[PDB]
Amino acid sequence: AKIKARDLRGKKKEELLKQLDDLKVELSQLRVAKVTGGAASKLSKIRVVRKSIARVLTVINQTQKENLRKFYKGKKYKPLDLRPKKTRAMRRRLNKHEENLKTKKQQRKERLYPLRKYAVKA
Amino acid sequence: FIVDVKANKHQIKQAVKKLYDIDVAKVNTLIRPDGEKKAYVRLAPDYDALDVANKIGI
Amino acid sequence: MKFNPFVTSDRSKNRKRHFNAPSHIRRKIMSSPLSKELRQKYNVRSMPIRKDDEVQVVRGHYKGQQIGKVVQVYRKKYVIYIERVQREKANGTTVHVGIHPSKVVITRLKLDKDRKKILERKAKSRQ
Amino acid sequence: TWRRWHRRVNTTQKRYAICSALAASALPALVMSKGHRIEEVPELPLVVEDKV
Amino acid sequence: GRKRPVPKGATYGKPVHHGVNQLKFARSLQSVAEERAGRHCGALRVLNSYWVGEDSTYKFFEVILIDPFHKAIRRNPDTQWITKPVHKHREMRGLTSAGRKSRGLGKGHKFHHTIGGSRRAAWRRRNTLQLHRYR
Amino acid sequence: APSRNGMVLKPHFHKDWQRRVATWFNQPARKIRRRKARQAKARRIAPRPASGPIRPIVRCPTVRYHTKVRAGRGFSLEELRVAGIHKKVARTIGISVDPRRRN
Amino acid sequence: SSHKTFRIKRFLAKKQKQNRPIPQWIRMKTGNKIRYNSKRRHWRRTKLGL
Amino acid sequence: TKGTSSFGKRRNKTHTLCRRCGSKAYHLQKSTCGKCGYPAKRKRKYNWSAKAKRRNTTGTGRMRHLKIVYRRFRHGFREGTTPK
RNA sequence: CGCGACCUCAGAUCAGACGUGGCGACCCGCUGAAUUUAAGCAUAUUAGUCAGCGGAGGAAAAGAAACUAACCAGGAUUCCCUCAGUAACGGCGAGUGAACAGGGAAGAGCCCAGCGCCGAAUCCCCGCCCCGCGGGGCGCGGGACAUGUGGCGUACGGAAG
RNA sequence: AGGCUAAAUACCGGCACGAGACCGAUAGUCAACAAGUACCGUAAGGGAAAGUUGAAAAGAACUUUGAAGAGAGAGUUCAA
RNA sequence: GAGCCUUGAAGCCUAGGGCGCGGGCCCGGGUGGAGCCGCCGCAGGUGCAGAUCUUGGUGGUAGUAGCAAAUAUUCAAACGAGAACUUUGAAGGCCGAAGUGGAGAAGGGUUCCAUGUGAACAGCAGUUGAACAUGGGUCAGUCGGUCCUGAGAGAUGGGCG
RNA sequence: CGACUCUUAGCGGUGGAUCACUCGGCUCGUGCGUCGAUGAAGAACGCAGCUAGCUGCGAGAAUUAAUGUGAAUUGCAGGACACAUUGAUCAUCGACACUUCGAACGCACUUGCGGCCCCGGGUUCCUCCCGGGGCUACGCCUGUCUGAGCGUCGCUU
Ligand SMILES: [Mg+2]
Ligand SMILES: [Mg+2]
Ligand SMILES: [Mg+2]
Ligand SMILES: [Mg+2]
Ligand SMILES: [Mg+2]
Ligand SMILES: [Mg+2]
Ligand SMILES: [Mg+2]
Ligand SMILES: [Mg+2]
Ligand SMILES: [Mg+2]
Ligand SMILES: [Mg+2]
Ligand SMILES: [Mg+2]
Ligand SMILES: [Mg+2]
Ligand SMILES: [Mg+2]
Ligand SMILES: [Mg+2]
Ligand SMILES: [Mg+2]
Ligand SMILES: [Mg+2]
Ligand SMILES: [Mg+2]
Ligand SMILES: [Mg+2]
Ligand SMILES: [Mg+2]
Ligand SMILES: [Mg+2]
Ligand SMILES: [Mg+2]
Ligand SMILES: [Mg+2]
Ligand SMILES: [Mg+2]
Ligand SMILES: [Mg+2]
Ligand SMILES: [Mg+2]
Ligand SMILES: [Mg+2]
Ligand SMILES: [Mg+2]
Ligand SMILES: [Mg+2]
Ligand SMILES: [Mg+2]
Ligand SMILES: [Mg+2]
Ligand SMILES: [Mg+2]
Ligand SMILES: [Mg+2]
Ligand SMILES: [Mg+2]
Ligand SMILES: [Mg+2]
Ligand SMILES: [Mg+2]
Ligand SMILES: [Mg+2]
Ligand SMILES: [Mg+2]
Ligand SMILES: [Mg+2]
Ligand SMILES: [Mg+2]
Ligand SMILES: [Mg+2]
Ligand SMILES: [Mg+2]
Ligand SMILES: [Mg+2]
Ligand SMILES: [Mg+2]
Ligand SMILES: [Mg+2]
Ligand SMILES: [Mg+2]
Ligand SMILES: [Mg+2]
Ligand SMILES: [Mg+2]
Ligand SMILES: [Mg+2]
Ligand SMILES: [Mg+2]
Ligand SMILES: [Zn+2]
Repeated sequence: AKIKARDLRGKKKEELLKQLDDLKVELSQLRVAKVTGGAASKLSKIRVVRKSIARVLTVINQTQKENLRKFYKGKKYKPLDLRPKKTRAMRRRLNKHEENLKTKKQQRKERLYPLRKYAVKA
Repeated sequence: FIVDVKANKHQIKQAVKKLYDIDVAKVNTLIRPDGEKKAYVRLAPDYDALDVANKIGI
Repeated sequence: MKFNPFVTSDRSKNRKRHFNAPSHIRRKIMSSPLSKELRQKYNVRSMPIRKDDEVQVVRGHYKGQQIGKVVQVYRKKYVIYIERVQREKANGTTVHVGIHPSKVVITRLKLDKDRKKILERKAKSRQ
Repeated sequence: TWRRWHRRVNTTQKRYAICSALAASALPALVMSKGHRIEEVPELPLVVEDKV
Repeated sequence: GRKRPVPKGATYGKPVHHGVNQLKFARSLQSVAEERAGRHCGALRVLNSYWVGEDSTYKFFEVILIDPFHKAIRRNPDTQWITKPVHKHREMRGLTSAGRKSRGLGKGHKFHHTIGGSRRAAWRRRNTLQLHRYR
Repeated sequence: APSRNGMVLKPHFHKDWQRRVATWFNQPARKIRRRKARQAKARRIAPRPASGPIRPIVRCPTVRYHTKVRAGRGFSLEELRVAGIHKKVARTIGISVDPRRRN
Repeated sequence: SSHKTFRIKRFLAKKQKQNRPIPQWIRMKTGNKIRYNSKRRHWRRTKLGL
Repeated sequence: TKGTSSFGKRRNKTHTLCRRCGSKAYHLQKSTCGKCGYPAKRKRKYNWSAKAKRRNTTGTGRMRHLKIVYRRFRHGFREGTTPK
């Protein structure tokens, strides 16, 4: 038996939670098998069990994050983990509109007196 | 049992009652010098520690 | 002569990248030539070797007419191991002799759909 | 790092050395004493066509 | 003027520097007021400042501060120069009017000590032992 | 410390000059940078000529260089008014304009 | 000292985790030259000092 | 009675492991650190000790956020994820 | 006595947003010695540096003259070669030490307070509709700032009716 | 006595990068290696030593003396 | 230099042969296993007998001094290949309650306990240990911290800088 | 005659000098400009089946998801061996997660002591009752709420 991410991303959370609980029950039973001696064919199994627990938790958190973004998208004052992350200087960028926003005198000056294209040989 | 250090007597008692379906009389905790917590969980007299140990596999 | 200034001629840098290259680079490093009839039939110079390739060894202590199937590819040691090529220890236990895959002539490849796509890209790029 | 590495030469001496090297390239004894194999080679400095 | 912070007026040097009582502090008190205002409120931007009072001891200034994140200042692009991060803490780098007047720059024959940028840049360009490949 | 008949020398090396040694090891580097800057300007900017704006005939202020001639800065607004064109219209045509130059 | 705060027992617990020799299989690995633990602290010669 | 009889009285440690740089320098009797200056808001650095900068400046620990800042700057801080 | 308006203020875990700290090779602001030299040592040199403190950016600073010059005049700042180890400072001792030209890289210029004219024609915020992808920006209705002065027209090269 | 502005300029920190009339484990960075590590001082701080088997461990099966360390035979390797 | 070579380069040794006045060099013989030299020009971090020279190693001393502060050990047996020292029986002594006894604070950090080994450690020795390897061991409403202030240290208001 | 002492040579013994090699430094030049209140640099603790250090990570802990390549990692048993299902390792990383201290932020910090709001079981509800989740640092900007004056004024008793 295997645990695939494409298999996990299609199921509902009420089945993912029960499958995660089953994985943690197997986690605890193979921890008991790790503490006791004669269970040597179970240690790669507890390795792939804890990797599967990580996979199921990752799929659940991906589903919760996209489900949050589906209704925080397009809303004013979206939360801090959903705001862009990039770096602090890129947060203190003004805007593309605030960068392109020009005063009326300079706009009318560029309207009246534009830059020309030419060549001077003859 | 061996417990993470961020837990207390009440969390150990609730964890044992909600996992092993058994009642707990008391919990005595010490810090094992390797870095973990050693918890002595004494059960109710209605339950049998040998039967619980055989069901959990130790 | 090297003309692109973004690639090294430095001996230390080349040996560093060679002996610390990751496994997907080491697969390209451990490439092996092909026999003359197989390169005539496929129009390709050389292929990376895998687990189920048949091997004739051309140089070393074992040379020629010893077509055998490889079993292990240590990319950490840059060594393939061949089932036919044996050497006894002191205690009568056999062990495979270390053979570098550049001194290896492949006589039979492994057929796979991925290797058909690789061979088609090789033939299309060789043109 | 501030050793006096690069040494300026007079351009007249540069052109003098170029003219001296090109003049010494014409004598067969000098180039045979440098060691180029000019046994079966035809006439000194070789001039090939514009199709080359 | 300022008093030298050495203990008991002892300098421990040549007789050039025993004048503990008189160090007269090349920055102006208007620049000191700009420093104190902007450093107490680093979120603001010190534009300028002006004198409003004196009696004997306390000199009184009023300092104008610009808020680089209010929308009326982030718009109106005759003001967006101070929102840029190269104008953070003008009062402690010496970029205001009192700051420039304390630095002592300007065009003229009276300002060859700081010939360009700053007096340390002028010192750098005048004591750079410049060397070339070909000499 | 001094010696036989030689010139009195006062070198200015008492200051710690070893920290501030600017040696032109990047002189061909700056040459290649500035070649690429001029070529990238002539490619990307315009079919305008290199050294775009036109400079005036200007006499050098001296009793030494005033017999010679110099390319100045701008065309001295009275001159530009006699030529009969607007200021920024001249600047976009390619005329270099300096409002300080008198006549 | 027989009674002390929790950070000191965390430090002593990590030092007890440190105090163990090299196992027999790491020296058997490929390209290894570690033969014995040079960071081996003995409780008489070297004192950690809190 | 100046040396070896006076070394035996050394019993009460003045410095204890601080909690910002962890180098056994938090002077308990003064409630301050001897290396970083813990009740001060800023790290205690100087220019007379270049080796202290060599020990304490960046590039000697994880840089668990600063390395992935480099890793995101190598492409330009993308927000889209992947194609199919 | 009470109610209301304005002005000075306090409170909050009020809504939204901002500064702290680190690196600091380059850059900016302050102040800041002595070893060394002067064969001694005080002025001087070391040095307006070393150390100390405060700040930001990939550059920083400076930058459109209260300029240079004094003749057939030039014309923002920066960088290089010259000027020049020169004018000059200095127990005129040791030593320190520019600038204007001139030739090159670079070239880009501008805005505001005042003066009057426009019935504040101006900006911030709140709520719903018009909107497209990966997302936030114009238009509708009322809450504030602002007449102790928003914005347009204006900049010493003149400007306005 | 109010303000902005890119270019030429600087960079021994950082991310990759290419070259060398340079050095060769007492040299070159303190550090080619589990190096600011071991260790020292209460602390500020100080601060090392340390590369190489073989082509592949094929690292010596087995006999024998001694309890073993070790040794004599035998064997692998072009070479013990 | 169509230089030298895995049919053996550099390096090292040599009661071998020789040259030059000398700096040094060439050849032979023995280990070694992968690079080296001659001429002409060029550039050096370019030659060691010293510096109470720096680093590293090794002799005479030298199997020498020294294993001497605190009254003392002796017999038999046992595990063991091995006993002046390990364990037990017995005898004789010491510490003699202000202890060579039973437990604590600071400090140490696993040294506490069991099992196994005895190259390494203990200044001889071990079958022994605080050495080494493996596995265990610290359980609190009522013991203490946590609460309180003492001498004192301290932030805000305020002031200075 | 032997013993002791001296000089060579052969062989043997701590010693690692010379020679040869370099995943290392040093110097120079070019390209880009990049931390943090959406928790920086640094530190503590923990994580592998056998795992002390370095390296890599943060209770999803020797890496998760996705893309690309395409049959391995490896010292040892095991595990997925499947590829006319989805696929091991490796690199990229653009999506999730990132314990505690730390500008460190409820207080000083002894992992102690709190205070609000919500949810689950404990006498089905506060009354100093267990677990879980969110908030609770300073200064300051714009706007909202409340009130202070014998600061100035209007209307009225
Ligand atoms: Mg190199
Ligand atoms: Mg010269
Ligand atoms: Mg003389
Ligand atoms: Mg000096
Ligand atoms: Mg210590
Ligand atoms: Mg006495
Ligand atoms: Mg605090
Ligand atoms: Mg003297
Ligand atoms: Mg003197
Ligand atoms: Mg001076
Ligand atoms: Mg300094
Ligand atoms: Mg700062
Ligand atoms: Mg930056
Ligand atoms: Mg400026
Ligand atoms: Mg003189
Ligand atoms: Mg001077
Ligand atoms: Mg003007
Ligand atoms: Mg001005
Ligand atoms: Mg200005
Ligand atoms: Mg610039
Ligand atoms: Mg060597
Ligand atoms: Mg060393
Ligand atoms: Mg090898
Ligand atoms: Mg041989
Ligand atoms: Mg010679
Ligand atoms: Mg020398
Ligand atoms: Mg050299
Ligand atoms: Mg010598
Ligand atoms: Mg001598
Ligand atoms: Mg000596
Ligand atoms: Mg000796
Ligand atoms: Mg004796
Ligand atoms: Mg004697
Ligand atoms: Mg004694
Ligand atoms: Mg017996
Ligand atoms: Mg016996
Ligand atoms: Mg008695
Ligand atoms: Mg008593
Ligand atoms: Mg006693
Ligand atoms: Mg014991
Ligand atoms: Mg035993
Ligand atoms: Mg002994
Ligand atoms: Mg031990
Ligand atoms: Mg009880
Ligand atoms: Mg105080
Ligand atoms: Mg205050
Ligand atoms: Mg050595
Ligand atoms: Mg995956
Ligand atoms: Mg909560
Ligand atoms: Zn600290």
